[PDB]
Formats: sequence, C-alpha cells, structure tokens
Amino acid sequence: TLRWQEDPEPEDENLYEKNPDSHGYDKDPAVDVWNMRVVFFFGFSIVLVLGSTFVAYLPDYRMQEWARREAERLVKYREAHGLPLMESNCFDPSKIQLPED
Amino acid sequence: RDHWIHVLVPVGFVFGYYLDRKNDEKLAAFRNKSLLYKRELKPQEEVTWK
Amino acid sequence: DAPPLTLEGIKDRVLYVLKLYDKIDPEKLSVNSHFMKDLGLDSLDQVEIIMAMEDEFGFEIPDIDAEKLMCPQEIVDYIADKKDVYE
Amino acid sequence: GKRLFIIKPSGFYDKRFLKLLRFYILLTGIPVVIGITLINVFIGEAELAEIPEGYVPEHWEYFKHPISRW
Amino acid sequence: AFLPSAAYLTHQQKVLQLYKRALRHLESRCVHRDKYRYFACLLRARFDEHKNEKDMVKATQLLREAEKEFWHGQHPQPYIFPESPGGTSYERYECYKVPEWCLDDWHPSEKAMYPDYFAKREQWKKLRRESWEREVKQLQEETPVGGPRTEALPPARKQGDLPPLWWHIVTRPRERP
Amino acid sequence: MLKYIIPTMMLMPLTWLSKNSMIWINTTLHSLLISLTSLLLLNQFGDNSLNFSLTFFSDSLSTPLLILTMWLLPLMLMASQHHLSKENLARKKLFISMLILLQLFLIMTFTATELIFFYIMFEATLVPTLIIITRWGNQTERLNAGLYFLFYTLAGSLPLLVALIYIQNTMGSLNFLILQYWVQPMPNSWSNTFMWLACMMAFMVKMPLYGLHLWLPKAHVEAPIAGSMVLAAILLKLGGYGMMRITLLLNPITDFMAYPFIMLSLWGMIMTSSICLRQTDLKSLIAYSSVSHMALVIVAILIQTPWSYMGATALMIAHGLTSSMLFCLANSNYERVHSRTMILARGLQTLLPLMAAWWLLASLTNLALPPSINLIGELFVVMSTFSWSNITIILMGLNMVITALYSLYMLITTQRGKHTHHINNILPSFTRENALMSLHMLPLLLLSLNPKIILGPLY
Ligand SMILES: CCCCCCCCCCCCCCCCCC(=O)OC[C@H](COP(=O)([O-])OCC[N+](C)(C)C)OC(=O)CCCCCCCCCCCCCCCCC
Repeated sequence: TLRWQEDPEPEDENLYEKNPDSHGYDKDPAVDVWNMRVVFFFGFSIVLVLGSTFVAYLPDYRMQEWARREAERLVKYREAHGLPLMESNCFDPSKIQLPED
Repeated sequence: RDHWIHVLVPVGFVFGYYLDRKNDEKLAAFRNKSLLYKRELKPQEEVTWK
Repeated sequence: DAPPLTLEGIKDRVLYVLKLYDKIDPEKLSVNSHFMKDLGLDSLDQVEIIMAMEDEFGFEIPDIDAEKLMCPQEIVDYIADKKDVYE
Repeated sequence: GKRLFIIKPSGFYDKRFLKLLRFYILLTGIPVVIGITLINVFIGEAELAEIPEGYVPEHWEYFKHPISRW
Repeated sequence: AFLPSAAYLTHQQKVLQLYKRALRHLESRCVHRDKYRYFACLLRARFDEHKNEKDMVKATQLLREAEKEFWHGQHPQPYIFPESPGGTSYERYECYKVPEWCLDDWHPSEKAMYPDYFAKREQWKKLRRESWEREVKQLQEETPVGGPRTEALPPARKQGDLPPLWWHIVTRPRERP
Repeated sequence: MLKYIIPTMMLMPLTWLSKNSMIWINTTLHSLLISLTSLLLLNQFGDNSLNFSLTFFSDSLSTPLLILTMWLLPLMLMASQHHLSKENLARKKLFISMLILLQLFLIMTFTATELIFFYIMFEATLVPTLIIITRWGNQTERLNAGLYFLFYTLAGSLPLLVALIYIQNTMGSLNFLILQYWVQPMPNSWSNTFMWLACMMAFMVKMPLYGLHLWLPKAHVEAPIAGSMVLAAILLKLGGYGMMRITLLLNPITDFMAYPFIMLSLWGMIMTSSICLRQTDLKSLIAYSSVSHMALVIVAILIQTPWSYMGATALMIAHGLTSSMLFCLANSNYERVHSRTMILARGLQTLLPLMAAWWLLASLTNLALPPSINLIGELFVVMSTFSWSNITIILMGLNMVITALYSLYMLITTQRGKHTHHINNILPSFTRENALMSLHMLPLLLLSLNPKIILGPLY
C-alpha cells in the first residue's frame, strides 16, 4: 500500500536559531561575516561611490557642452556681419542638380 | 601564492586590454590619412597614435 | 487622556446607573442580584439596562453578549474583560 | 506609574543593516569628497585659450576639470 | 441565522434586537435627551401593548410589519459608537497589535534589557507546553461522535489543569497597546 | 570588447577551482569587479559610435544594457544563494556556470556589429535560460513552462534568419556600419510585406506582444529567482534592441504596416493592466505589468521618432531595474511564507518595517513617480505618441490610472491591514536581502541625477 518509498519532507531551517548574529549568507559565522564584508565593500564602497564619481566627471559626454560653445562662436559670427542665423537649405543650392520637370 | 584564485579575473582583464591594444595596431591602414585629422608629423614623433 | 479604569470604579459606576433607575428600588438590590428573579424585571427592561450601560461607558455591547448579561457582577466582568483592566 | 511593556518586532537587524550601509558608504564617501575639494581648491580649473600657431593640443587637453582630463 | 453558539435566532431575540435597533435609530433621529426620552416612552408603550399575544402567527405578522415600519423610517446616517464597526475609530489600533511570538525572534542583546519579563515569559511557555497534551486529551475525550455540534468549548473540569485552547485568547494584545 | 569577454570566461575557472564553500564569495567579488570595470564603455561621442574591431562595436544604446547586465550578475548570485543552500556542490557550480554563460552570451549579443552574430547569440541565450527554468524551478508546471518559452521564440526567429540571409544575398553585407550607408527604400509589395513580418515577429514574440505574450506569465512564475530576474530585466530587451537595429532597413514600408501591431499593443496595455487588477498571484501580477510596459516600448519603437526612441530606452532600463526589485521582493515573501498567494500574508508592515519601506519605494518607482527615469521614459513616449495622433493620449491616460490602481493594491494587500493570525514563522529581515534591495534601488534613484547616459544613441 505504501507507494513510493520516500524521505519525509524536512522542516524549514531558521538561520537565527543556531546563530543569532547571522547575516543570511552562510550558516558558518566566519564565512557569513566575510561574505557580508565583501558584498558591502565591493557593492557600495567600490562600484557605487567611485562609480558615481566616475560617471559625474565624464569628459564632455557626447560633446554636449562643446556643441553649445561652438554655437556661442557661430552666432557671434553671423550676427556681426548681418548674415541670417540659419539658412533654409542645409546644403548649398549652387552645388546640387535637380531632375528636369 | 596562497590566494592564486583571486588573480584570474584581473590577469584576464590585463590580457584583454593587451589584446585590444594589439588589435588596434592591425587596423591602422588610415592612420594620419583621414581627411579630417591629417596633419604634418611633429618633431620626435613617428606615428600619430598607437 | 483616557484615565485608567479599575474594577472598583466600574462596579461603582454600574451601581450608580442601576441606582438611578426608577424600576429598581435602591434598598434591595445587590451586586449579585439577578434581574429576572431577584428584582422582577422584564426583557425590555434588560435591553434598557444594557443600552444605559452602553451610553454610560461609551462603548457598544453586542446583542449576543447582551442577552447573556443578567447580573451586575456579569456586567462588571464583561466590561473588565473588554477594557483590559487590572494590568 | 504602572508602565506596561510594549510588544514590537525586533528592530535590531534593520538597525544593524542601516548602520553597516551608512558606514560602508561613508568609508569611501569621505575620502572621495575630501580629495575632490582638495583638487578643486588647490589644483583648480582650467582656462579657455586659443590654440597657438605651430602647436596641436593633446586629446585630453580639450577638457576643463582635472578629473575629466585624467 | 449566524451565531457562534446557536444555529438560529428565536422569536424573543428577534423582538429584542428589533427593539434595540429601533430605540437606537429613534435616539439618532431626535438630538435632544428629553424628546428622545418622551418618544422612547411612547415606543415602550407601543411594544408593551402587544406583549401578551399568545397567537404565534399573529406575533410573526406583527414582527414583519414592525420590521417594515422600522425600515421605512430609519435614519439615513445613524449614530455609531467610535469603537463599533462602521465607526470613526473602528479597528484603528490594529497597526499596533503586535503578536506575542515576535518576542521569540528578539536578539539576545535586546532580550537582556528586560530580564524578569522574559523569565516570566519562559515560565508561561513552560506552562503552556506542559498543559497542551492534557487539554487536547480533554478535548478529544469530550467531543461526541461526528465532531462537535456547537462551537462552545468545555471548561476545565479537573484540578490543576487549564481550559483547553487558552493561549491565543489570554495572550491577545490589548485594545490600547 | 575582448577586455570584458575574457574575465567573464575566466569566471568559470574561478567557480570550478574554488573551495568547498567559497564559490559565492569569489564569484560575487570578481563579478562586482567586472561591473566596476564595465564603466569604461561610456566613451561616447556626439557623432561617432565606439568601434572596437571588425566584430565588436558599442553605440550609446548597447552601453546601458551592457552595464545593466554586468551589474545584474552579482545581484543574481546574491539572490540565488538561499534556496540552493541544500543543493549539491556540483549542482551549485553548474548553476553558477549557467549564470556566467548566460551573462557572457548577453554581453556578446549587444556588441555584435554583424546581424548574423547578433542573431546567433540572441538564440544562444535560450539554452541556459531554458535549462535553469526546467531544472532549478519549484513547481511542476515549469516543464510546461519549458515548452511555451522555447517553441514560441524559435517560431518567430527561424523565419527571420532566412530574411537576414536574404539581406546577405541582396546588399552584399550584414555589417551594421555598412548598412547605415548602403540602405535602400523598401517599396510597397507583398514580398516586402512578408519580409517585414519575418524581420519583426521574432522581436514581437520576445518583447512580448499582446496575443503572443502567453509564454511570459508561465515562464515567470515557475522559474526561480535568478530566472525571473533574467527574463524580466534583460531578456525582454533583446526584442527592443533588435527592433531598433532592424527598423533602419524596413523603411518606408513601416508607416502603413505598423498600424495593427500599434493597435494590438495600445489595447493590450489596457487589457494587461485590467488583468493585473484581478490577479491572485504576486508573480503573475509582476509578469503582466512587464507585458504592459513592453507593449508601451513596442508602440514607442514602432512610431519611430527621436523622443519615442529616448523614452523607449529609458523605459527599458527603468523597467528592468523595477521589475528586478519587485521579483526579489516576491522571492523574499515566498521564502518567508512558502506560498505565492497574495491574500495569504497580510499586514507585514507591523512585522517588517524596512521591507515595508522597500515595498513602498518599489511600488513608487513602478507607477513612474517623477523625477525617476520611469517617468522620464513614459513621459517621452507619451509626448511622441501625442505627436503621432491626438486621441492616443486617452489610451495612455486611462492606462496610467490602472497602473496606480494595481501597484498600490500590490502594496496594500501585502503590507497594510490586520496581520494574519495563523502565520508565526515571519523571521526578521536578513542583511543579505536588505543588501539586495538597496543594490537594486540606489542605482535607480541615482540615475535620476544624470539620465543623459540612458537616452539612446541620438541624444
Ligand atoms: C546605466 C545603465 C545601467 C544602470 C545600472 C548601473 C549600475 C552601476 C551604478 C554605478 C554608479 C552610479 C552611476 C550613475 C551615477 C548618477 C549620479 C551622478 O553621478 O550624477 C552626475 C551629476 C553631475 O552633475 P552635473 O552634470 O549637473 O554637473 C556638471 C558635471 N560636473 C560634476 C563635472 C561639474 O551629479 C550631480 O548632479 C550631483 C550634485 C551634487 C550632489 C547632490 C546634491 C543634492 C542632493 C539632494 C538634496 C535634497 C533634495 C530634496 C530631498 C527631499 C527628500 C527626498
């Protein structure tokens, strides 16, 4: 009648029972402490603080500042000599050929 | 060394950087030949970039 | 705010409210006096007593617990259990 | 004055985590901000100048901050 | 017809509950105490007029017409006690009713701040775990064949033992934690 | 890209030559070091993309996905080291090797300059994911979840390869740098119609699309925590990346072709949000929310405007982080109560205050509270789809309400109200779990300060 000879389902294990100072990494306290130290050092003191410092001081990302500064020059050109600020044609009309129509 | 398993990833990163630098020299068919950045060579300089 | 209630205070209050009832003469009732036999009250009078204590103590007693309360000691014990007195 | 015990869940573990998080953030937050302030005060920022004739700047000489140049 | 101990509501309980609800709604209708007292005496007369009615179906029809009368003229917003369900202060402090077993998960550093209380807690736990098998054997030998009929629990009929299933009712959190 | 592939491949001798119980520490440490070195890919120019060699190149679109993947691997190892504590050492090493191999294929997928190489890695990501789902799951239905996840994707991807090979016989090359200059307009014909279908239906399947989304509620709720993270935060973005790469060749036929899929996604977001309003499972709720957000990304890519592309990539990154956090929250609750029912464990704020704070913060970032990048992406997609048509805002706006109708609901049933009486195994929050949620959230909150690094290749 006893179909499927099977080990009984084990109960849940509480990590705080055998070690009340468990961080939740391993049941061995020294390995758990060292894993906690490694995670908190290389997860917050290395890749977050120094990572955010590296991202904050990026050297002119996508030249987003430079395109401003050159524009600051360029307007000061065409406002000085009476030229229009921007032409309606991106390319020069003299160097482009149209099909006959 | 008693911690020889901790110098596998950094040595791999150094090797990858060295292989990148080696591969960059093989792709130098247009070094100082582009129409935008061509320039006469400065004194005490033999290539524009490595 | 919300001064604590003792068993003596609850018993004094329930005896005061029962003493201010015209159907119950004050010289005969006791704390262990039954409403139906010892005092000769009615079921409607029991409902009136229950709602009088409800309005006196500021909290509502459910009907299933109100129908089983027939003596002042039972009312004192019920209010003591509900208000968690004598801590 | 008849003080009663207040039952609450154990806040020791959450407080320990928050203390460890604050310590491990500040441990490299303080030297980084100290070095950044010392660089900004003493080394300082660059200045915008026109390119002189016969000279071409390096690829890292087009940026203002010392950290960006580095 | 939903009761913890009984299976139905008798006629007397129906009349008493109708009288209580009608008096509460009448108190809600007239604000002042003297007017409420006058109309409560009037309602007491109306209920006392038909007290000694031995005809059962006439009592049933009187109950039905009184229920229709109450439903016709009840207050749209009756007065609700603050701790009563539907009140303003109902189940407000359930966010502070921390169960007792959380004290089993406390750290030993914060368990040393209250030594005597935790000693008494250990004594309580020892009492519960030594009386549990006795009270479950009391329950299993008193419940009839086919399970219990009602939800009423037997008391402690012996000397030295506790009533069965006493832990979660005795150790419930207070109304003002 | 050889400086990132080699340490990732060297992670396997690290995890196989380690000690008896030092595999997790070493793998987490070295994967965090790889994540630190991943920031060198931010050398982006306003006109030119970063080209490394003839095989690998990195634009400003693949770079946030690469950084997210190499950041997600240590979080994955931290998440999947509690339910495997009873596992065999060889099986534990096999699981870690599976995660490492999957991450390697993912970081080789995004940098591929050839569409055939990209497609090869895009299907090579299937095998470790399927193995993880079918081996280290918990329920029976994972076996069924191993089929619907597989034979859907290949059914979209096996025609597409043929279309890609056709390009190899038509344009002469499949290199993305070449195809940006040798592209040709696509005339209206039935052949180009079916070529558009072949090139798109794989990415509609893997995103997923409403109607074709049936594999995602099945492959999310039987999979383990690491599998749920890899499906939610990375593997749904392969379809978006493939769409953004392949839309260039499919012009101008896309203008009248994108209509039925746009309508399908615009109704599917409402349908999946309404489904989220009545789901009894936390994991299924997160899966259907992922379906809704990816339908929004599908609309954004299909209307193909610069604001839509910017909102699409911002929504991709933000949804990946938020869905990963929500799945880790669900995993912690499942590990504590040993069930997936939403209504089972209620009133957890009175027991876990810090987990309640994390739940509130994750639900806050789910409904796109400004100025988070979720609001940035969703807002920009809304602006672009209002430019597309003036009525679609209604189909956006109502959806927003339903979002705020379930996420807070997902909060309340799990956090507020009277606690259940018969559950007394509620342990306090571990340091590992809190570390996991902080590592999930703090980059997401920090990215609001500088969002210009996740605004696509046309910022
Ligand atoms: C990217 C895709 C993958 C995603 C996952 C990534 C995982 C790895 C993460 C690595 C680390 C993080 C990288 C991103 C860093 C983003 C942050 C950053 O550096 O930003 C750059 C930006 C740069 O600013 P900027 O660009 O304006 O400045 C010009 C540039 N520099 C700095 C060189 C001059 O930094 C800041 O804005 C910092 C400003 C100072 C600090 C903040 C001050 C205010 C703080 C709040 C005050 C109170 C407000 C009210 C509060 C009320 C209560 C709530």
